[PDB]
Parts: sequence; C-alpha cells; structure tokens
Amino acid sequence: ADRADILYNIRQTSRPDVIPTQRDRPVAVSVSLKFINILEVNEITNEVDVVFWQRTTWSDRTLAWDSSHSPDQVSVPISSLWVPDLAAYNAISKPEVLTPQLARVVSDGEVLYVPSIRQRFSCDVSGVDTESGATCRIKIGSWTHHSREISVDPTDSEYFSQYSRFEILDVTQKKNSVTYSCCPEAYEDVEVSLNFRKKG
Amino acid sequence: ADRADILYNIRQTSRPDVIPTQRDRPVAVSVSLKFINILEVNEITNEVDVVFWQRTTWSDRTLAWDSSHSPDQVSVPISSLWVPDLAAYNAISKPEVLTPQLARVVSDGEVLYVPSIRQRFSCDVSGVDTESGATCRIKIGSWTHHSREISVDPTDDSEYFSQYSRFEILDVTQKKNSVTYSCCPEAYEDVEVSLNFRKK
Amino acid sequence: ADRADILYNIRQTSRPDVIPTQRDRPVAVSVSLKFINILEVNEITNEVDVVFWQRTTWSDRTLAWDSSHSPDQVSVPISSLWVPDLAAYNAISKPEVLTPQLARVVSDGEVLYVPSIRQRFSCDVSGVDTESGATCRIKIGSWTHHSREISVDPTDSEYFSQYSRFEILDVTQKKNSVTYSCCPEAYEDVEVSLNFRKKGRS
Amino acid sequence: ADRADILYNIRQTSRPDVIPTQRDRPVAVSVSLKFINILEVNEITNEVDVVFWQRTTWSDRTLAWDSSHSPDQVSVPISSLWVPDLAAYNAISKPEVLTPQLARVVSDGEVLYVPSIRQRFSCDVSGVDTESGATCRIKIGSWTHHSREISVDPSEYFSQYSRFEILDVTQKKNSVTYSCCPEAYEDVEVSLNFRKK
Amino acid sequence: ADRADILYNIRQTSRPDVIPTQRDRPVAVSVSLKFINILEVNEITNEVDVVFWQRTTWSDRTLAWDSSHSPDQVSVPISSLWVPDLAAYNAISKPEVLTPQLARVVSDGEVLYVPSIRQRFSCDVSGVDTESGATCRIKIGSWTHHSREISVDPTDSEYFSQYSRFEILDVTQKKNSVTYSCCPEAYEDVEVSLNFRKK
Ligand SMILES: O=C(/N=c1\ccccn1Cc1ccc(Cl)nc1)C(F)(F)F
Ligand SMILES: O=C(/N=c1\ccccn1Cc1ccc(Cl)nc1)C(F)(F)F
Ligand SMILES: O=C(/N=c1\ccccn1Cc1ccc(Cl)nc1)C(F)(F)F
Ligand SMILES: O=C(/N=c1\ccccn1Cc1ccc(Cl)nc1)C(F)(F)F
Ligand SMILES: O=C(/N=c1\ccccn1Cc1ccc(Cl)nc1)C(F)(F)F
Repeated sequence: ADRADILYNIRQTSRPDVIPTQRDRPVAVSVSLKFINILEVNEITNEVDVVFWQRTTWSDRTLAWDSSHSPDQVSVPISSLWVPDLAAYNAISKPEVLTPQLARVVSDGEVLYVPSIRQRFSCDVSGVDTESGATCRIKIGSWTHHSREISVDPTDSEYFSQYSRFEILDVTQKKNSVTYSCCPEAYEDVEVSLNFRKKG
Repeated sequence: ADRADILYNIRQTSRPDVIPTQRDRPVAVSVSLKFINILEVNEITNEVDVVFWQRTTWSDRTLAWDSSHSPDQVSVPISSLWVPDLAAYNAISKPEVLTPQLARVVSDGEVLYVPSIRQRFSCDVSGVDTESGATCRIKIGSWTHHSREISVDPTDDSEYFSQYSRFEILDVTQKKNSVTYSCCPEAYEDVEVSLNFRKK
Repeated sequence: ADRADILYNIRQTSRPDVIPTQRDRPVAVSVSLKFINILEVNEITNEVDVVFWQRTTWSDRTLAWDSSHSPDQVSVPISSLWVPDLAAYNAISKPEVLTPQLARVVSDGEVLYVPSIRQRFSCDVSGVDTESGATCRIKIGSWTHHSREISVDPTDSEYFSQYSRFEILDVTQKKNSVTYSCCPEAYEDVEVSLNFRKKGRS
Repeated sequence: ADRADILYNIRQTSRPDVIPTQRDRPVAVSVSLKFINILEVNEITNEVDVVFWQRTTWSDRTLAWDSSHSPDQVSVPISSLWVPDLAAYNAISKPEVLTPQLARVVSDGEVLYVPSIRQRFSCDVSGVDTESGATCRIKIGSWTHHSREISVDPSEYFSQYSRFEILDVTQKKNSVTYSCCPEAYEDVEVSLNFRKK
Repeated sequence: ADRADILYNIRQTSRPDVIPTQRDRPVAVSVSLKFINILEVNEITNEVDVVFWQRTTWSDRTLAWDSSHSPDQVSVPISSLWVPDLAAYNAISKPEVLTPQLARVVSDGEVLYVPSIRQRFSCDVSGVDTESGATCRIKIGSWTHHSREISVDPTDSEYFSQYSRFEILDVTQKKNSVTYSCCPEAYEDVEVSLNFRKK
C-alpha cells in the first residue's frame, strides 16, 4: 500500500464528528504549549497577545494500518480527522492558526497536530516590568466533552524568539478540572503558567 | 448503538433549516448569559465590549434516541442542527464566537449550546465610574420568529467573571420582554439582561 | 403540509440564481433604512460608520403555496432564495450583516429580508458639530440589474439608540436613477439623506 | 427560452478553470479603472488606499445563446464563470470587493464584470500637497497567463467628498518580462495624478 | 488535446492531499523569495511587515502530457494540486496571499506557484537606521514533512519597490534544517537573510 491508499483508507474510516472512544474509555489528549513570542502586553487592561505551538496528541485506533511494507506515517488535513474541541477559557480572541492545518497520523492510530497559534488572553500582567515578572495563566480544555469522554494531560525558552522585548523566566503546565454550578460533570483542563518579564 | 450510530441518525433526521415546532406550539428557547469579561467601556460613546457564555437550550424531539444501551449525550456541530436565530437588538458588532461551535444533544432531544461570545453593544454606560455603577441593558431574541413560533425565557453573577477585568459586576438581572415593530401586530420575545457594573 | 414540506418545496422550486421576473416586468424591490446607531464620524476624511436595518421586500410568485391548511409564513436562509444584488454606491466597506441571514417568505410569494448592517460611507460630514447638522446621502440600488429587470422604490428616530452621541434631525428616502456614460441602461436607486448632529451643543 | 433556461445552460456549459481561447488566439481582456475615492495617503511611506470600479470585459463564445425570442443578457455569479486572474503588481493589500460578485453575460458570449475594489498600493506619493500633485502608477495584468494566453488592453464618478481631487488619469498598455523566462505578461499601467484640495 | 483536456487529466490524476513522492525519494521543492516591499519596521518590537514573491517549484511527473501538438503549460487552481505545506517559522501573522491562487503545470510535470505574500515577522531589526543596516532572517520549510519526504533547496533589488522608505543591501538564501528535541526527524528549510536599511 502507498500513501494514496493510506489516505483513501483514512477517508473511508475517519469520522471527523465522532470522538474515537475505545471501551467507553475517555480519549486521552496530551496538550503542551511551546511559547514562540509575546507580542503585546497591556498592564492596565491585563491583556497579552502571544504566539505558541500547541502540541496536541491522541490515539484514533480506527485509523491504524499495517506498515510492515508501507509508510508508517502520513500528513492528513485536520478536516478529514476527529480533532479535540480544545478552547482556552480566558481567550479574548479566536485562535489565529498561522501554519498549514495538517496532522500526522502514525500507522498505530496515534495523531499529532502542532498548530502555531496567535491568540489574545485576559490574564495577570501585573509585575511584567519587574525582575520577578508577571505570571499569566492560560487554561485549555475540552469545551463540550467532560472527563468521561476526554481527559487532558500535560507533558522553556528553547523555541522562544531571541528578538522579543520579553523573556521567559519559567513555564509550568499543571492538570486541573472545572465543574459548573449547574451540572455534576467535570471538564478537564491544562493550566499553563507563563512567568515572563520585559528584558532589562 | 454507539456514538457513530447516534450521529448518523442525527444526520438522517435533523433539518437545520426547519424550526422543530411540536403541534402548533412555539419552540421554548431558554437563554441565560454568564459574564466572563468586560474589556472596554466608553462613557462618551456609550459602548461596551464584553465576553459572555450564552447558555441556550431547547428541545428538538425529532433527534431523540433509545439510550438504554447507548450513550445518552453526544457533541454535534451546530451546522447539523436547527439553532434559534437569536440576535442582540443593541449589538454594534457581529457576535465573535470564541469556542468550538458544538452543541450537546441529549437522547430525549434536549439541545444545549453554550458559545463564548465577544461582542460590542450600545447601552447606558452613565455612572460606570461611580459606586452605584452603570446599568447596561442587552436585549436578545429571535430576529425572524414571532412569539407563536419561538418563545424566549430566562433562567452568583460574578462566579465566572475575570478577576483581571478593570471592572466588577454589582448585579445581573435577566427578565422576559417583548418587542413589537411599528408596521405589524406580531410580537418578538426577548430576554432583557441588565448588567450593573462599575470600574474597580 | 408542515413547515418541513414548505421548505422542501421552496428548495425544489426556488432558483437563487434567477431573477423572478413575471411577464416582462421588472421585479419591484422595496428598500427602506431604519438608522440604529452612528458609531464613528470623521469630518476631515468625510467618513461615517453606521448601523441600520435594511428593510427589503419583493415578490417571487414561484415560491407561493396553498396555506388554507398549512403555515402561511416560514423563515428561510437567504442562500435558498433569489435576493436582489443591492449595493450602496458610496460604501467604502463591505456590508457587515450583524443578524441571522434569514428571510420571511409568505404563502403568496412575498419575501421580507431585514438584515442589520454595519457599513462605512464616503459622504458629506461637514456641519455635524453645528445646529443644522451634516447631511450624509447613501445611494442603494441593484449593482447589475437595470430598471427593466429591477425597480427600486422607497416607502425617523423610532429605532435610533437613545445612547448615541448623535441625534437624527431628519431622514428622507427618494427614488432616483443612475445611467453610465458608456451604456443605455438606467439603474434605479433609493437616495437616503441622513441629517444628524452631535447632541448637547452650546 | 426564459432566464432560468439561459442560466441553467450557462451553469451546464461554463468551465471556470479553463481560459476560453478561440483558435490559437489570446483571450482579449479589456480593463479600465474608474476612481471613486482616495481615502488615505502617506507621503512618508508612499502608500495610498483607493476605491475604484475595475471595468473588465472579455468573450467566452461557449456561453452564447440565440436571443431572437429570449433575454439578450443575464447576471451570473463569477464563481460560475472563468474570470481573468488579474492582479495589481504594486498592491500591498488583497483587493477588497465591496459589491455583489456578479458578472453580466451577453447572448454573444461577451462577459462584463465591474467590481468596486478598495485596495492599498505602494506608489509615488511625492508632491501630493503641491499644485502639480503626486502621480501614483498602478500596474494590473494577468498573474499567471503570458501574452499568448491573455492580452490586456485599456473624475466623472470620483467622490466630491474626498479630501483629494483628480488632476488626470492615463491608462497605457504595457508588458512585464521576468529575468527568468522568455514569456511577456501584458498589463495596463494606470497613472493617477491627484492632489490634496 | 486542448487546455480543457489537459486540466481534466490533471483533475482526474492529481491527489491534492498526497505528497507525489517517486520511489522512496523526497519531493525536491525549490523556494526563492523576491522582496517587493518593506512596509513597516519596528526597532523596539523587532517586527517587520514585508511583501515578497515566494517562487515555489516541484515536480509531479504523474501530471505530464505530450505537448508536440498541444499547449505545454496551463494555469491550475492550487486546490486541484498537491502543494508543499510551507510555513515561515518566525512569522507572527498569517500569510496574506495578494494574488490569484493559480499554479502553472508544465507538460513535463513541473509545477510553479508564485504567490505574492504580505506577512509580519519577528527578526533582528537592530541597525536599520545605520549604513550597514539590519539583517532580518526568515526561515521557510515544510511544517509537517521531514527531510525524507520533502527537501527544500534555494536557487536582489530587481523587483524591490523604488518607493519603499527602505532599500536592500543584500539577500542571501541558504539551505538549513531544524530538528525537534522530541524526535530524530530533520525538517529542511531555506534561511533568507534580508540585509536592508532606511534610505
Ligand atoms: O514535535 C514535532 N514537530 C514540531 C514541533 C514544533 C514545531 C514544528 N514541528 C513540526 C511538526 C511535526 C508534526 C506536525 Cl503534525 N506538525 C508540525 C515532531 F518532531 F514530532 F514532528
Ligand atoms: O452548562 C454547562 N457547561 C458549561 C457552562 C459554561 C461554560 C462551559 N460549559 C461547558 C459546556 C457544556 C456543554 C456545551 Cl454544549 N457547551 C459547553 C454544563 F454543565 F451543562 F455542561
Ligand atoms: O419589519 C419587521 N420586522 C423587523 C423590523 C426591524 C427589525 C427587526 N424586525 C424583525 C424581523 C422580522 C422578519 C424579518 Cl425577515 N427580519 C426581521 C416585521 F415586523 F414586519 F416583520
Ligand atoms: O461601469 C459600469 N456599470 C456600473 C458602475 C457602477 C455601478 C453599477 N454599474 C452597472 C453594472 C453593470 C454591469 C455589471 Cl457586470 N456591473 C455593474 C458599466 F456599465 F460601464 F459597466
Ligand atoms: O517567474 C515567472 N513569473 C513570475 C515571477 C514573479 C511574479 C510574477 N510572475 C508571473 C507568474 C508566472 C507563473 C506563476 Cl505560477 N505565477 C506567476 C515566470 F515567468 F516564470 F512565469
């Protein structure tokens, strides 16, 4: 089988609107942000405009194929796959995806999607012009799938632009969960704590 | 039946362009705003820029399925369902939907859609910098369906409000109301949401 | 017949791409603006940013159905119907439609479409900070259908925001026509004259 | 045949991705700009923001019909037709089409498309505040079709409310050749001479 | 064969979502920028806004045809072809494509795509107001295809606007590769070094 055959079989099997739960097990989604740039910071409005690679992985075992004598990976448009409905709870702009909207699918059904995103957040910008810096917390989880359907798991300056006016002191990525006043269900999130300051 | 079968059945039965009226009853739509952020306020132009969760529910009994031995809820793209044609009568920008455009459909045909919306409004910002604050009224109802076709009913004010806003919420009231246009006798139902807020 | 049947039959019969001319008659389009808000005014550049309800009506007899024992109206997405190709001749931005893009179709084939539009115009803003105010003229007609294919007919503060910095002194809506030096065809328009000023002047 | 029949046959016949060359001839595209407004000018950055009607005509004879006893012209969405791939070589923004994206198709296969475009250009703004004014040159031609495939040939509607006025508009045939390749690309060079009032 | 027959063959054969690899060879993509304009430069934020023609070529030999007695080129919408998933690694805005999204397909299966792009970058703007000027480095390569699937190869003021406030001192285009600390795979790129200054 060649790449054309692998993509045809993915198109025949993939259900982009169906979460690929295995044994009524939650889909385990791994989310990890790599900060690339901090573009605009407003300490009076508590708003930041950031660029980050949102490294996202999960398994869809329905997409698996035998790769003994075939490619074991292909690039696929995300419109052909199920993708987790992740949202940043303190976002104040829609995610601007800067890069081609392609995922990698491995022959075992593992999916990797790493969009470069520019987005604006409401977060604590107090202290940005001090030595100890600001700590801006970004919360990302499923918008519509509670913890029985999607679980979110985490995994500093390595890809950060050396040309930014700002620098990263530390990034922490911690598992958390949100429950709503109405309903029993918990929604999982990753809390990403970006400690940064203006360069001296 | 699995999630795939539920979504296939929704695609076979859903009529996104047909209001799901049962007998000749109006569709009962519940609308409730949770304020998340107040980003900009202009006392001279009487304009506010806000982020809110618009919690919207209704019933479409054509979508119902037997869930004795299947999932009793699924996430569905709103493009596959009928959605009420709600509009904010005093909006001065298009609603910017920040979140994935997915609804939850329950096996009894109940639908929940909770978009996070950033939008700008024309409303009374007088008193915003005083202790008693401003009261900004936002009117949301059906644009094209009168009260025989759609009825709109309302349901801690600060529980999800950003601590990083320059503003704080004193009170939110959500009241039933109706608009009638000069030209005809038909009444359009709305919820009037009164946001009493002030500068910190 | 239920609403589903009416919409299915509209989808079967409606030709969104075909102007519904009856006999060899122009389609009679009624256009009427209700001003809701005046957002930004620049007296140096002569530009205004306004929100208005563009009340639009016409008849498409191909859509008609027997409603003796069925609903006599439905809401329909505009993508399923023919809609007049109206444009503002002095617009300097695309019309931003703020509302659901649904029309009402009555069982006699009458169509009503009332989008809330935010749009920017090049017009006379001189005098906005005077007692007599500015008069900004907006011209709306068919972009591509001349007067033998589409005729445009008209029909003040009732829906204007009380919270605007501006007040409306008067709105007049007058029938007009444009002819191009090139070609014989006359294009009908409505000329909407918005006379407004800043509130609270000395 | 009624309007519905003419539009159905246009939809059945039209090849939006195929240049409608007749014989071995280039498609003859006529382009003429009518300036409506000059909105912003920057003498330091040499940038202008302008509104113009881009009057564009060509022939697609495959669309022709007998109109002895039928309408001679119909409005068609451009997404149903072949349209020349015109670009402004010195544009620094995407063309913003302000008007309904409909062309007129005549029963002989002539096509007319007149979008109202707002667009920003890099051009000579020096002298805008003088009596003799600035001359901003806009070059428009096929991006991907050379002169064997497409040939390009060339104040009444200018807003009285602009803070600028038009002294003169010249529209001259020209061609661009790339150092890489033999192919010549035809263009119209539009010289807009304008000044602050 | 007429143009319609050539395009119908392309539309039937082209697989827009499938990289056209020959055997287990990478697809060899050529990328070359021609700078047209430098519009905004911010020495405090280290941001530039630029317009460039991104000349992009590759081969898809499945598309080839006999042109002895037919056109040897046609214009095709990129939505009907495979196109390399190129991205600028230091971009801070989406690429704004200013031109029609058409590629040329040549009868030997060579494909040429030359979009005019306006885009904003994070790069070194220090020295822009000096005689020696700033050097802004732009990295462009495959976002999702490593060096076994796509190889990227390069190939000065000739098309640069005389009306810019800036002028080009030099452009160098060098082959490079990026590796991620996660995985063995190398991703090929072109590093374009734009040396420019205020006039
Ligand atoms: O982590 C990885 N790739 C990164 C990481 C950061 C930035 C870019 N890429 C390349 C890449 C790989 C796959 C997909 Cl779907 N999208 C992008 C690696 F090595 F796994 F490919
Ligand atoms: O109200 C609820 N969820 C909220 C409330 C506020 C913000 C987010 N969500 C999660 C959510 C659930 C379902 C849908 Cl369709 N959209 C979003 C609850 F609890 F009922 F799920
Ligand atoms: O004019 C009318 N409605 C108005 C007038 C102004 C603003 C809103 N609406 C509601 C409405 C009704 C139907 C359609 Cl298609 N679009 C909007 C009325 F009452 F005649 F329907
Ligand atoms: O300039 C011209 N027409 C204008 C100019 C401005 C506004 C309207 N029209 C009419 C018109 C006719 C046909 C097409 Cl496809 N598009 C528009 C003309 F007629 F010369 F082509
Ligand atoms: O390099 C070339 N053309 C250029 C070079 C720079 C700018 C524009 N064009 C025209 C052109 C040709 C083909 C394609 Cl797909 N897209 C555009 C040439 F001559 F080889 F076609």
